[PDB]
Amino acid sequence: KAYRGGHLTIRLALGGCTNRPFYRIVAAHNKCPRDGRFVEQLGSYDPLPNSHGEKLVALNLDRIRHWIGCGAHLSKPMEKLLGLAGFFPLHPMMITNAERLRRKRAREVLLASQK
Amino acid sequence: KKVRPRLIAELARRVRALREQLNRPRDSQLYAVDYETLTRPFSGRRLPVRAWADVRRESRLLQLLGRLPLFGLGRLVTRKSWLWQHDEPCYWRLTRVRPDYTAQNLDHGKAWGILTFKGKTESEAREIEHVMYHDWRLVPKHEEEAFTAFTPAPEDSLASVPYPPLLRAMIIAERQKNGDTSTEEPMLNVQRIRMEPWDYPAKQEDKGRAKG
Amino acid sequence: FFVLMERYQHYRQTVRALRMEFVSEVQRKVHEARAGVLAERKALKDAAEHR
Amino acid sequence: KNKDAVRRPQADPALLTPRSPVVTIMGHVDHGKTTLLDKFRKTGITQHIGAFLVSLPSGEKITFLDTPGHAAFSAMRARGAQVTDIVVLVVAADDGVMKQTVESIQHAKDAQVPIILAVNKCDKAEADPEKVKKELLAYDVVCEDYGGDVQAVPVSALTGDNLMALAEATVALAEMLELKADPNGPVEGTVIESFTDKGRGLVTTAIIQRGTLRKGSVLVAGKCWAKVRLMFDENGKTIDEAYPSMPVGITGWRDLPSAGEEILEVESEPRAREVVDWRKYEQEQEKGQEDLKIIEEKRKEHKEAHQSNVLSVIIKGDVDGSVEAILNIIDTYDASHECELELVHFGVGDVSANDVNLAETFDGVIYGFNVNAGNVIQQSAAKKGVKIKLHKIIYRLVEDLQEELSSRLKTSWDPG
RNA sequence: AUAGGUUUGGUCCUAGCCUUUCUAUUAGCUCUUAGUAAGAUUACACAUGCAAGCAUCCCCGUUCCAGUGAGUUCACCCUCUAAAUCACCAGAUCAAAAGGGACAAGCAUCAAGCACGCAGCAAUGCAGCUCAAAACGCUUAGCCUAGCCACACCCCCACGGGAAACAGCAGUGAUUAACCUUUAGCAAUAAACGAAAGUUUAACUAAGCUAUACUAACCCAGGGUUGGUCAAUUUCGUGCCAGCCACCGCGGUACAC
Ligand SMILES: Nc1nc2c(ncn2[C@@H]2O[C@H](COP(=O)(O)OP(=O)(O)OP(=O)(O)O)[C@@H](O)[C@H]2O)c(=O)[nH]1
Ligand SMILES: [Mg+2]
Ligand SMILES: [Mg+2]
Ligand SMILES: [Mg+2]
Ligand SMILES: [Mg+2]
Ligand SMILES: [Mg+2]
Ligand SMILES: [Mg+2]
Ligand SMILES: [Mg+2]
Ligand SMILES: [Mg+2]
Ligand SMILES: [Mg+2]
Ligand SMILES: [Mg+2]
Repeated sequence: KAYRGGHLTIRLALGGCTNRPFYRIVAAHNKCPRDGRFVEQLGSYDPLPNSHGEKLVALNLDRIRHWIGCGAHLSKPMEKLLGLAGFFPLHPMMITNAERLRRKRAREVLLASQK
Repeated sequence: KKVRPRLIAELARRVRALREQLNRPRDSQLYAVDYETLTRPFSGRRLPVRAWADVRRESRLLQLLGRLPLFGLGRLVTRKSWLWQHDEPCYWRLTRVRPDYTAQNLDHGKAWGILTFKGKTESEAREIEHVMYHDWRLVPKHEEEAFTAFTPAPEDSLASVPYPPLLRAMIIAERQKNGDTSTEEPMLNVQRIRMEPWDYPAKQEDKGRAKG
Repeated sequence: FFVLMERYQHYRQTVRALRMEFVSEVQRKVHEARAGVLAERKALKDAAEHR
Repeated sequence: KNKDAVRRPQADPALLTPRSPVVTIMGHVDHGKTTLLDKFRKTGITQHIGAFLVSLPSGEKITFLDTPGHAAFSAMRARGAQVTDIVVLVVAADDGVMKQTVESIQHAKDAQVPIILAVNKCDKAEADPEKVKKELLAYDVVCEDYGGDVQAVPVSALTGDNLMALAEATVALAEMLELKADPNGPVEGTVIESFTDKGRGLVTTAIIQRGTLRKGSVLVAGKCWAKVRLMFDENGKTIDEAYPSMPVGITGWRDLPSAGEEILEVESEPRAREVVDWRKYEQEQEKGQEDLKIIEEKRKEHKEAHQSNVLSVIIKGDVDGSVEAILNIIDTYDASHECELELVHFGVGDVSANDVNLAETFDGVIYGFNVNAGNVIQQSAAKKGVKIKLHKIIYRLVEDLQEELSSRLKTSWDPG
């Protein structure tokens, strides 16, 4: 389908079954469907803890670098995954959400102590 | 393989092109605002909530330049948003002006100037963006020296930043593999990157225009 | 709000630097594979073997 | 295993709560019942039994069931009498007690519903309410005038005179009756009419009798079931609830229930489907017994042996009640000897390609009562030689049917 | 195919038909639970509700997602090179228009098409080009499925006209043997927008209905068949009638009804 405009994006395509999410890190044209045609599958991501309490993420770092060079954008979840991986800096929103969680738990603890 | 030619397609395409060209709306129509309901009558689309106060209480660039000889050519024009969001002098030099002559009061138009953002003057003149925006103010001839007298800040910015953990590890491992045993820390140069503030004017030349 | 603005500024600076580096690496790889010593040596070897 | 869903046992005295009254305005043709209803609602033949939830100046709410007065709609009048709990008979003293007036009186007697006489057109000359009461004496409606219980009210629906007294009498009789019903639990009601809207599907205008109806309920009636999809009023505005004695139009009907059928709420869609299957199986057993007797007769005959002027009619109506009325008029045919009348197919809805195909197959005529036939249907009918006859009035349609019967022959059948 | 039944008075050969296997739709009879998957027959007509905003005004998007299969060798390869991304450029990626090649099924009782070619700068000249190795023509079909092509009410197109558009989600009438909710939230991913917190999204997610299927369970089993092919019938009733059969066949006082 001849798309006007658009641009490559490295993003998560949701596969899996109901109640069982699973993501394929695919470098795809942004206008293309979420789970549709993709230029290249750069990795995978299982968001459910496995028997060892792990969320397995596989990042084809070489091709990810090649596509970032070739001019592909990064969706926010992919940016946060890379930030956790240390391939990127931690996302400003990850940091701010961590601080928000710290403040929220602090309020909860303070109220529990008071009551 | 040869298909029946689609003559009507081309006919309609050219006709629509000509109609658009000949009926392109005028700035007076595109940038007209209903101060009572805060909607643009031409399209009937409300303006963002945050801009209501400015629309009600501030004047446009050509609105100011309608009360100046040569339409204020050669004067410095500033913005309320810039004045609020910065301490350094922010203003355009306003080399050229072309008002919207059909306007009842000539308060819409198209301007060209040289920007002085945060006290750094560009090396050329280019078009003024956000002319239709309601946050504008005129720099008076007097007090202009006080306004535009700026003392540059030191340019000591971090030339390099640490690599992200994993990238640094990979770089070091690759170097050791190659054979070098130098312990110099990998660093990421950031001088080639200049972080323009998010309110730096864009290129009105490439900015598009609303259609009819 | 201010802290987040500063964080985003620094983050985008660093990410743009990284993206510049990756773009440079991609360009260098393609440049090499196209017109590098190894590639030209292989081409010349093929031509000489053919002759 | 019997899976039928039956009406819940009579409500407990404690569970009982006051409810509105249900009034049916019966009477013979053109005695101003429609005018009286319009005056009460603050807003020339009736052909539909219409339910309206009116609010009186006292603040009370009363459900009025305006019924047709024509002789044809005896079924509609009987259904209205059965569902309602008060019969405000309307009689024009100038015209006097008539055949349909007596029919309504008998229906009220059967239903065991208090009757209130409203003398209509009392403004006009020759109006003799005393004579009306006297004549009613013969038909057992002993007006309070002649030492009785029935309240007679002189009114002039056109001029709106004494209607306040009529409403006051109705309210007083309602309070005396002390009508109450359980507002909670599974809903119970009766279908007042059913039809097919091109937008809303199969709809049924019903009157709730118990419980409260709400969107998402599962209802069963006859061989039909529904998941209540849209509950609407006379004016179509959606209503979130339908308390007892509330007229409500219910959408979401999988099948079009027969008029007057009981609607009972069940637990779930699977339970409703089980109930419908069981009811269909019961009907199948009954029809199977009938067919078994017929087949046994035929087989005995075969074993012992081993030892034209016909009018085919398709009927399409706007509502099931209208279709039933036309069917009764047809069944009153008695001149089969000179010409036979055959009913190929009856249904509710605009003339459809299936109706046209049946007409073509049986050389039939389509009679559409208050229904349309799109230009596509008209073109197909012209192409296939079918004749569509769209009538908006029952007696006009009956006249046309008689004319066709004579053309086949005048027809000896008198509708009466 | 590991084959079987069937031509005949009988054998052999050829041969069609049917059986056995596996799916899918519909129908009859019947049915307990949980998880998942899939789900109008129709390019016929649509009530109603929603499905595109964002944002300090401009711009950007609403050309995407989503849908249907009417039409149908526009999909794949190469050449060239638009638009878009790579904060600017860089060449890199992506991919249009154009040009070259490849590209469904049947009908030859569709065998001729009728300008379908070439040269010349031009003028103009030559009379050529496709075809029994299937041209031209008719009918049918969405395809080569990480998905792709095509259509977007019809007039191929859509200035113009007919007319007032669900082939977006839910739903409806008609139609067919064929028939899912007129649910909830953007919490996750995707998209749009913004510098950003964030907002929007009938995409999507999580639910609703359906033995259509797979998995698991069930302490309440129905359906079909019982002459042979083909697992499996006791006694009655009927008596070439009623009836039964996928093929062979049965029923004239029955392991076939
Ligand atoms: N003079 C007079 N006329 C009245 C009065 N009330 C009603 N009418 C008229 O009498 C007629 C009554 O007929 P409707 O009630 O409309 O109809 P109907 O009784 O169903 O009769 P059909 O529909 O023909 O069976 C109408 O013309 C009314 O307007 C009244 O009080 N006085
Ligand atoms: Mg009337
Ligand atoms: Mg079945
Ligand atoms: Mg097709
Ligand atoms: Mg022939
Ligand atoms: Mg349509
Ligand atoms: Mg079109
Ligand atoms: Mg739909
Ligand atoms: Mg339907
Ligand atoms: Mg189905
Ligand atoms: Mg026997």
